[PDB]
Amino acid sequence: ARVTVQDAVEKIGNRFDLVLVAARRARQMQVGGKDPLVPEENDKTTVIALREIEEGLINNQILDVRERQEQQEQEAAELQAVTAIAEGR
Amino acid sequence: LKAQTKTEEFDAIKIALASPDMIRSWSFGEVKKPETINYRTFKPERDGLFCARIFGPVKDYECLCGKYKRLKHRGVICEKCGVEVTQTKVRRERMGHIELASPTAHIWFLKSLPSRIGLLLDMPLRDIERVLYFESYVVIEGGMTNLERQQILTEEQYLDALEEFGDEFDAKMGAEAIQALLKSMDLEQECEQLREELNETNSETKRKKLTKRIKLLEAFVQSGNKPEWMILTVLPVLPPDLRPLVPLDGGRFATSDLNDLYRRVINRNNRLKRLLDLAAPDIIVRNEKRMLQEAVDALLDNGRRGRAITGSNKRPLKSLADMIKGKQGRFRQNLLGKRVDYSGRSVITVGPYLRLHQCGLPKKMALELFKPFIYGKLELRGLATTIKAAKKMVEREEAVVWDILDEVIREHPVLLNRAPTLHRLGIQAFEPVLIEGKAIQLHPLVCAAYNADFDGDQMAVHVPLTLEAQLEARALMMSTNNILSPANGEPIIVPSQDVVLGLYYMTRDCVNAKGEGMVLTGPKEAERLYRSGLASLHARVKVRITEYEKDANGELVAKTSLKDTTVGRAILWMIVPKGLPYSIVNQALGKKAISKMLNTCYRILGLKPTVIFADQIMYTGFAYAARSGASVGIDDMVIPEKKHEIISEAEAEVAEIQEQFQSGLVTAGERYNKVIDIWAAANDRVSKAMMDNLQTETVINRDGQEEKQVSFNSIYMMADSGARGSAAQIRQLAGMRGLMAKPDGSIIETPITANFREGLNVLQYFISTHGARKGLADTALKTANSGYLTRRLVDVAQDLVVTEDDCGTHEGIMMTPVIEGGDVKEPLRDRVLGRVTAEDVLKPGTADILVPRNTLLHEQWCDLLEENSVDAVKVRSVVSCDTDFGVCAHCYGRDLARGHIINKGEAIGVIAAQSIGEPGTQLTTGGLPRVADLFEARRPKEPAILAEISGIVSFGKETKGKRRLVITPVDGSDPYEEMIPKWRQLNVFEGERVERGDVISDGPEAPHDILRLRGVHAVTRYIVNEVQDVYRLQGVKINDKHIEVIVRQMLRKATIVNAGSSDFLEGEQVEYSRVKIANRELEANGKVGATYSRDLLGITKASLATESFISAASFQETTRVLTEAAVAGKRDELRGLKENVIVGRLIPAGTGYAYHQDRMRRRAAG
Amino acid sequence: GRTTDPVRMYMREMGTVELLTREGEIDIAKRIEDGINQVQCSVAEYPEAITYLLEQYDRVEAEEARLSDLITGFVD
Amino acid sequence: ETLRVDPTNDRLSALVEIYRMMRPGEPPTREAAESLFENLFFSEDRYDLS
Amino acid sequence: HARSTGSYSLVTQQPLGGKAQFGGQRFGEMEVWALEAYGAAYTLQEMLTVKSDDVNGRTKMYKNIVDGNHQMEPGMPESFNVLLKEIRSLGINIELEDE
Ligand SMILES: [Mg+2]
Ligand SMILES: [Zn+2]
Ligand SMILES: [Zn+2]
Repeated sequence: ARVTVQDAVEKIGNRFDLVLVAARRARQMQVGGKDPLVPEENDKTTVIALREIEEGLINNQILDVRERQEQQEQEAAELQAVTAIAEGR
Repeated sequence: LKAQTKTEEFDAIKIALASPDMIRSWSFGEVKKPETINYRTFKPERDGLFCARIFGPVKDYECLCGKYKRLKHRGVICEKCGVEVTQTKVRRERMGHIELASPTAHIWFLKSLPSRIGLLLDMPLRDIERVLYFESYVVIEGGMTNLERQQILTEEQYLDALEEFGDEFDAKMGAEAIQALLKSMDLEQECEQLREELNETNSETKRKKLTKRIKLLEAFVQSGNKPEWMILTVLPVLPPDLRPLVPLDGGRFATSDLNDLYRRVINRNNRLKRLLDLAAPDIIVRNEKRMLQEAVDALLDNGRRGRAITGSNKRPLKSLADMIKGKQGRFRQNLLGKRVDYSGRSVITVGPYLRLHQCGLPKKMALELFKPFIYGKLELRGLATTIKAAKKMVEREEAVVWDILDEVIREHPVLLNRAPTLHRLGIQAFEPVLIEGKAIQLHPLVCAAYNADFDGDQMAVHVPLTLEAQLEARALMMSTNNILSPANGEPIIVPSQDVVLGLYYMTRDCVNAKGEGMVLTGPKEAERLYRSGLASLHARVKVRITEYEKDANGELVAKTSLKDTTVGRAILWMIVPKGLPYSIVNQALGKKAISKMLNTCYRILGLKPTVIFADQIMYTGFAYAARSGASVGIDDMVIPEKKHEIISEAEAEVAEIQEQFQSGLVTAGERYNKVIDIWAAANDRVSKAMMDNLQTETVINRDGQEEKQVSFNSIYMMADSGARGSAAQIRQLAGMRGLMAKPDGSIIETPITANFREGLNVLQYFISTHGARKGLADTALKTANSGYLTRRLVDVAQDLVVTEDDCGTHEGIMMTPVIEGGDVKEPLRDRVLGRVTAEDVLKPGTADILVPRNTLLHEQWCDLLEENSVDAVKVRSVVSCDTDFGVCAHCYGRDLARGHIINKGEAIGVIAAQSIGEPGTQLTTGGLPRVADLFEARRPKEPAILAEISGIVSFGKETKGKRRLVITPVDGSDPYEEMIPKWRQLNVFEGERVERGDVISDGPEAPHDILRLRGVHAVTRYIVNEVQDVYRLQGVKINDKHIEVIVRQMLRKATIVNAGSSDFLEGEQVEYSRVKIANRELEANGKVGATYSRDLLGITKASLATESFISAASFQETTRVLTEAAVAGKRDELRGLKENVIVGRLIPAGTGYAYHQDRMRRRAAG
Repeated sequence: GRTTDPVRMYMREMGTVELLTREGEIDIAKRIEDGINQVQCSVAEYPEAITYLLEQYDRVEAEEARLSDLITGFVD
Repeated sequence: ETLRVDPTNDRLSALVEIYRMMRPGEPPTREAAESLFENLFFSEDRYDLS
Repeated sequence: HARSTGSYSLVTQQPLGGKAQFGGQRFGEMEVWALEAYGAAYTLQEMLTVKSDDVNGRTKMYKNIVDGNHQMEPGMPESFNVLLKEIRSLGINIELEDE
């Protein structure tokens, strides 16, 4: 397991916002919209997320940028769908 | 954009008086009948207290008459009896009403201590009630005739005044009268008139009252309540499922008393309607109005009239006010407690094999606890066709599921809690380890924090369901993440007893044994030498060791040498990781040193190494303690060979003094003191005999004839190491035990001359008994007192949380060593450690900045400080923080379970209160009451007085109970003249000058004075130093920080002096004031700024001040709080903790800070 | 004074009223007779009060009502 | 001095104050005061030290 | 003793053992303060909402627990919701402002 979180608290400061970010990420994995950024040892989404924090590939900034990209990915698809909704006129 | 209409997620809450029409808004029908159910078919009788038509269907999606039974028909109101078919849950929701015939007073507003209707109308209570009972007539809108508007007449007087004054004079009686008064009342006119009246007459008596009243009136206008509202036209009825009739076994029924009450109200009201339509005499209808008023009053709040008793049962029926109040408090049901799913408990056991990050969890318990998880997983993999089948599998306890439970358990921590939760460490999170048996296994090192012995204490487990709770449990509540007390940076994971006897027995040296004086390549072959029996565990030996030092820049230096040590120390060194010096293990390793080892290890190598180190220390401690073969025999307790002789001589003294008393040479009292003194000395003699004998009397041979060292005697090693026992108890075991006292407290002059090792006799034991019982009773009481203190404390602080980061002020308090009278009762180091420097400090020489302004002083910075001679450091305190509505992390301190600076959003007030309160049982004027007195700011019984102002003073007038002191300052006016009672012996020199805050007499002083005549830093210093005196005298470690936050809450309020915005003498928030005058100094009036004066409010008083009424209604008197808030139409915005706990939403501290802040800013914004 | 407990504020309030003399009961009763009979006679002197009763009986024998809902008996 | 603080004068004057002490609020009666007082510590029914 | 989801009390919906199926551990004020000193908001919310007092929350949660989704859609605890009716039963109008 992950016995101490201290390195994770090292990367992002607050020690609370860590729990929050890790929660968000662990949810990205748990309800499966996504997959791990680090080898799954049978560590649950909790610890996988934490490991992802330690290795500095996951924090609030990164997740925000990713989500903001995905919004536009869906805009790209529905681009032809919702413009055909010109029936608003 | 339409904001929204239907349910969004709300914020704040509002409370006010309720309209006849607004009361009708909630009502879905008028209950016209006292009847409940039919008596055979138990269906609700329409229309009554229990009704399907007014309230709802009896069963889900089913009409009462039975016509429409289908879930398809929903919004249909049945033609037969209109009942919309909808879930039966709504019968727990929908309200109703009753239209009262005559107006009725709302007893909450009549009997509230400052009677609301009364002081609104500026009418006395007795007059109002008098009128309410039809015992007198009261004028309304008297016009110009003979009579005052509020004046009260009698029968004869009313008739006379009527015969004279026709119209243009008006009087009524009863509730209708009071309602007429309230309705006729014009607040605005009163406002104008009162402002003028205020202005004209100069007398304190007049204008104080005047101003209070006008402010009250404008407050009630601002509302929105209007006066008639205090009088009830319409009476709402509580939804029936909230006062249920539900059946029982034996066909029996049980129901709430609210049905009895409501029934009474309805019956009397209907009867009044009847008596009106029958044209009954006044005497009757009046009695019916009185009875109805009594009924309504009994229903709302029972006990402010006659205390009606429930049917056939003597016990007074509980009313709506009592429904709200609850009891055993002060407890509002979020407060006292709430039952919780996914949880359990059992007896606990040891489990030393555990890493400190885990705990043994019984198989069955873990099965029942994780049940839904197990179901979902089982069918996730496909071992179970469906959830139903998954239950049947786990119910079969099929062989497969244990392997699944192994999965659901792995990364998924559980919360362990013990009964007396004091500080936050009372709950800790561990990793479940599946265990055969019904008992929970709790790591030994944690036994300290829980205060949990193994004598049958029980612990409770809770499962953190949601993901956020799992991560909160792992990153916050986790065992390994709190290794340090929040009260002080000292390790709470310190090894307890068996282990310390182990490391002590390992590292100690005898004078001689196998392997003495040989040489070995290293610890490896030292252990290898010992295990094979060649070399004794403890023998003086030189061995080559390699220590490390990280003293390069973030880099470990290696060095090796020949150390003169023992085989034991050598073996133990294998456990010490990396950078620690060999010096740490080369001592005797007592419970104290064994702790400083861990602490140093933490502050050097970090968390992880400290954790694994601690684990290893426990393991080796137990193992070697077992090897040691330590035991306790009857001969292990050695009675001094000189005891009998000491007893004899001391016994001769008593007979000397006795002969002197017989000869009259000495009086009775002085004699008593003498004999008591001689025996008291004898006790010390025997104690300091047995301690020498017990301690050093191993006399053993090395090479030459003899040498003598400290004893290997078991009980001694126990008491010495810190394992258990102490010189007092050992003294009671070998030497004579004490002197006892009768229940009086008069100390018996014949001490117990025998100890426990020898047998006590009948008398000695009987006399010991009182001391015993007083001990048990006292401690059992001090538990309660401690609890009360913690409660007062968290009530006073709570919502104070770290809010901002750096308020950026140079302000702080001047930190010196306490230096009391002897040497150094506490060092400067401990006082300044983990704190932040207010400003850059000098070397003895200057323009030399060693520590630059605000830098958390960590252990290294502190040691640099100690290298230089630095005697003083100004330190930022929570009391001086410029930040409003909280504390900035930069000003708080570093302290936490972690060594790093405090995080944004942690709630420090709570942990401060908890930290002050946890040791509170340990404390023995003095003592715990002293602490309570300090925090309550209570003026002592026989206080001193401080000079009101500097300058030369002198005595004037005479002997009127006070002989006046006339102060004479140099430049200023004289006029300060204080009256000091002359029958107290003074101090101040009649011919000398005295600075403000000097001693004009002796005796303790009230901290109010210390604040006023000395100042804020002076008073905070006084409090902190006094309470710290109380604790430190008991050997309790509490950092100044917590007491300082408590102090900050104490002085929260301040009373205004000057003007330009608000009223003259108002006690008000400094945060408010300072914000307003800082805002006022620029803009506004160029500067109108208002002066204030700091106020010291005791904790129990400061807790009283709260903006949130939901919070106040919790720990205060609920009945009064709800009224007092309702009149002002007070709108609670939540904000604080207690209210958010009550309403069941996220705590605005913690993980919640992100949310609430994010929302708080979204609010009052775009 | 008043101890509240409305049993008292009642008991004391009625306790003022004096017990009737035997003859006084007849005084009151006679007063009742006078009083009622006045409204009975005033009803008798109203033409519409007659015609209405007529039309109502005309409704009774026409089977639009019953004899119990008009008269509670005459004398007889 | 106790007497100097005594509002009463004769036996019945005291019995009134005692009865109005025990069951206050309601009009005193002679037979009532005597009955109550004799019933308190002096009745074989309502009082026993054993 | 141990319990996951048992019987519930009628008057206020709260965990109640009736079956020798046990009512869960009582989580008191001090135990709440313990959670308050730690930064754990969610542990506490779920402690006094979904795990106990929320009649919707408990079941809506349970389904997520079995679905393999750890979340909570808490809503309002039934105790406070009752207290609103009890307060409003008097001449007191207690509302929920704004949005
Ligand atoms: Mg114990
Ligand atoms: Zn129907
Ligand atoms: Zn600050």
